[PDB]
Amino acid sequence: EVSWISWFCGLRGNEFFCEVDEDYIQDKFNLTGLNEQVPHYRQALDMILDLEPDEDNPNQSDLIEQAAEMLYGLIHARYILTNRGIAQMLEKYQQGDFGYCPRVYCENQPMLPIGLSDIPGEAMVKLYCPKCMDVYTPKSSRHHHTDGAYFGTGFPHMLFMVHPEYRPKRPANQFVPRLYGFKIHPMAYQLQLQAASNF
Amino acid sequence: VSWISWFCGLRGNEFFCEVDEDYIQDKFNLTGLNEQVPHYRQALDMILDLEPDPNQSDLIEQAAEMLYGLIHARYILTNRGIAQMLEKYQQGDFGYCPRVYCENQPMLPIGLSDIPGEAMVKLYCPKCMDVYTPKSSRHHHTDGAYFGTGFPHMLFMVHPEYRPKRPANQFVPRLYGFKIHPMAYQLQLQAASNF
Amino acid sequence: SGPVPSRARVYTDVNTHRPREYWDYESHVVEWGNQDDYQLVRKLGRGKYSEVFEAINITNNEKVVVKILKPVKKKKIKREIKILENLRGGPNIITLADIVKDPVSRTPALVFEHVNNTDEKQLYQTLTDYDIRFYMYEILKALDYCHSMGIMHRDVKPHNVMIDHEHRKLRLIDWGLAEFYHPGQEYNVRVASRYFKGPELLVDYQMYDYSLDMWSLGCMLASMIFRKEPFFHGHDNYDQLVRIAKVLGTEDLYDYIDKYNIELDPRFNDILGRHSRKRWERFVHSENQHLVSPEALDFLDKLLRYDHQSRLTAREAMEHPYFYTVVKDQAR
Amino acid sequence: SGPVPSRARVYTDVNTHRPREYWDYESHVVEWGNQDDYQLVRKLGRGKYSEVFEAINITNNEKVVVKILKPVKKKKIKREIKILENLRGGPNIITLADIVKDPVSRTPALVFEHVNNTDEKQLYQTLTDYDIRFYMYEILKALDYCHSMGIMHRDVKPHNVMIDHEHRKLRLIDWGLAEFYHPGQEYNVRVASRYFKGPELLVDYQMYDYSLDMWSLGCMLASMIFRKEPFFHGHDNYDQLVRIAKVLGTEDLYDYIDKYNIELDPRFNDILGRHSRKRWERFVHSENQHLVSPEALDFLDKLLRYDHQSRLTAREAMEHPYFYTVVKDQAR
Ligand SMILES: [Zn+2]
Ligand SMILES: [Zn+2]
Repeated sequence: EVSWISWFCGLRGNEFFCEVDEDYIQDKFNLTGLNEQVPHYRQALDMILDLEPDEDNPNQSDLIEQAAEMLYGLIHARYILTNRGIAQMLEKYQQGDFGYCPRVYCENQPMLPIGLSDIPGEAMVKLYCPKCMDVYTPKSSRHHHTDGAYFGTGFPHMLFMVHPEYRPKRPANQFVPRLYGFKIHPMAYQLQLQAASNF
Repeated sequence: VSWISWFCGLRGNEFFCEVDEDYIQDKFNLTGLNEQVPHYRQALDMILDLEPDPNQSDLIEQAAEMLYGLIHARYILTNRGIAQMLEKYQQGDFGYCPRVYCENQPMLPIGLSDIPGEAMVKLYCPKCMDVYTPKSSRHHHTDGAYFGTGFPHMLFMVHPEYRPKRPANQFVPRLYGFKIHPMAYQLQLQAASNF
Repeated sequence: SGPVPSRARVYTDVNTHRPREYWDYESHVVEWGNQDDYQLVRKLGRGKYSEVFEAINITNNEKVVVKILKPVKKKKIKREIKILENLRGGPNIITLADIVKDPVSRTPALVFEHVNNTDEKQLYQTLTDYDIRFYMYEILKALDYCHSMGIMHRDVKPHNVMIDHEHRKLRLIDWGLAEFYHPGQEYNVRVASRYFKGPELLVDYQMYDYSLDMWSLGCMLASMIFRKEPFFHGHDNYDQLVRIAKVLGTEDLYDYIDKYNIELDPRFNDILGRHSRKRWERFVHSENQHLVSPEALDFLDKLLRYDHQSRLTAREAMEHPYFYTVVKDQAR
Repeated sequence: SGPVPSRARVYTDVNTHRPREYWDYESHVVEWGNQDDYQLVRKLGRGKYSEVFEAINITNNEKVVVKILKPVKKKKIKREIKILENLRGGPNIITLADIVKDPVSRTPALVFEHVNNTDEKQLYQTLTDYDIRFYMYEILKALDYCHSMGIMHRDVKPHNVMIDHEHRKLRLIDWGLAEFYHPGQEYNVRVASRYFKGPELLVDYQMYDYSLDMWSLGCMLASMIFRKEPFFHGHDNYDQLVRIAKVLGTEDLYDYIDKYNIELDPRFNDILGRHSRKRWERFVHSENQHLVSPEALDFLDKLLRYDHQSRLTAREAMEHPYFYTVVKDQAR
């Protein structure tokens, strides 16, 4: 039936992932240094590439599967910085796979996946709106378990470095607070913040 | 079960609080609203669980819903209204700010316009002081005018202690460790302009 | 039937002899200013009709007070605007600076010049005897002026007197219930605040005048000099007359409703009873005695009377010995 | 059996007589700078090994070029840093300005001084005969200097020559494959770029030297004057030698692998055949003839030779008649 990579990216929650090319993974040079980051590297890579396994130990097979998922993730983070990765992610962005900006005045600008940290374990995946240039938590909870390190701190920044034509205009409009028609003077906030601070 | 209690209980109407009967029964609070809703007299009757006397019954039901909404928008500006909404905010009934650096600050409902028909209810975060669309689609049909442009602003005018500090941290875009210079966005906007 | 008709002992006909559009407020065309001149700073207070904020004018940057008016019948809004303008410039009267509107909801707001008041409550607690005399005199200047311009305030109370104690500056505020005096006119007895309502309002006697204000001014004075606030502390409008009757005596009250042939609520019959006129010395005790003098008590007694026509006019009040010591200092 | 040993005709022993840490790059301790001095502006280019962005040094607002290096053995990273530093200052060599690191992931980046290049297209196609001469001379200055400092570039090609045509400024860039020359050392034959690989690399002859760079410079010169790019257009590394052999002829090739007793890879067996040496005039046509002269053809012929040792040294090349007219202008 389907490939490991095809299965993984097809899972519920993995909607932000694209499918990495087998060429890229089979080229040892692209995975330099990753053996020092995942347990069971040899066997994890073999699973990712749909290769013959080594099954008598039912929990060891689940430990490899985690390592395969971690390695896939870490490969992904490198892959989407490359021209072809960007090309694939850009396809997904033009379909809105990554969701849309919740800021009202961003008018549903499609967002991109971003990691707040490149180290796995530290934070889950967040979303980057290229219009307001800020970072949001995914609305759906299925995305609250995908490690950010599997996308990286530099993905969206690279993508616009490579395809600057995709960068949207800054928002035409802004929110203006009015009470009974009156704008709120900014002194009203120092004042307020003091009342919290005094409290 | 009271009409008010039913309405605020419906799926989607999670942002509404329950208006006190005192407030409605006092004609002075509803000054001007008879010029804004069809079937005012009958609509008000339905809202107060009073004797009524086809599709006409549904037409009244809409007007009751519209009038309740417009009463709500005046009611939540008052000390007691705020008190109730404040209770709901302390439970997080209105949802939380999706901005990563706002760290799930509970939000308040706000209208972008006070005229009904113009826009649906949006959420105001008191930390970043910006305005967001509700995450859940059930709230994409609740009229903004039933909350009003002035609700959150008033709430903090009345209870300034409740205003959160400005976010301690900000997002810093980094690529391979390097910050992005502001002249990268200017060039990027130029490129997009030529296509 | 028919209650006996009444008329003000002073300024009875000031309005009769003015062009209508002095007192015909329904016909006043409001000239609106630019709302975006004013930006809000903090909430100052609120109330049955309005929400009030401190704000700043961006033209030249100085503070103002913005009284944002909640939905009422346009009639009432024009009434306040006309009176504020008619009296503008007058002694101790609040200066209306501008009128503005929210283009969208069309919510109207009044913009007043800034008044920097002093913890008013927290102020009294140490007002001195001269201070009460001084401020009382200043209220009377406004009250005489507004009466002379044919207007009755109809809501005199401490919340409607702003005091900048630092600059010894006073200003009679909130004219949302003030109305023009026309001899013969039956007015709404639903005015003031239940502790400051005059007997005439409590018995549903409608042909009242400026003197209503003097009763209220009495209730203020009594509160300040005896250190009891509010002085007549009624639980409802009926009970309020009982509280008054317990001080002034039920005699002068039945004389009052006879003199004017006023149909009493049958419900008043059943709670009023029989009470003696108590001596004003009776409310004097150690905490207040430094504020109580004989002149104070005489003055108060000539203000708090059932018969509105036997109460001092604001000008007469100013002539009382109680203010002799003030008027002298104000002879600079 | 076993291959004849070889040695560079020039600068054979410059490394022998220098302190180790000149050439012992593994022992080079890298001194890191502050990454937060540099902020990226746009992407300039990419490679197998690196990603390249123009950036701005916010401490004094200057353009720089940041070569961000993808994961390799640290050995290779030190090798490039040492070489860049050893050659820094030299003529037409790229100035390494700083080295920085991503504190967290530890991705190292080289920071170079800004070079305004113009692109193949606008340049080579449209250069004059003097232009080719001028720029070739300038490449030779760098090549002679780096050889003299005991380093072979090992990846000379047009992408590794920056030309600021406006300022007639040239820079020999990308030393990620450069290596120190030590007489007797067997080097890796997997260097350069297929079209610029010298015969020594294509026959797996490992004891090569600076001369390898001269072959590549030949392939460049041929490409520029004949207007054919790349000049030797092989489909794979084996075919690459056949393309060379169709021009230079298969004799001097079999003479070369005899002279050095080189074991030809069994898959060259039936592939090379027998081809005559073609006259360089043969590649001249109407589009290129304005770039082709007799001096140019003599120069090229003394650069593209199978025997690395019979190729001109960079200094000898500079003495060629081809540059007489340039050297003369250089001396006003
Ligand atoms: Zn946005
Ligand atoms: Zn926020």
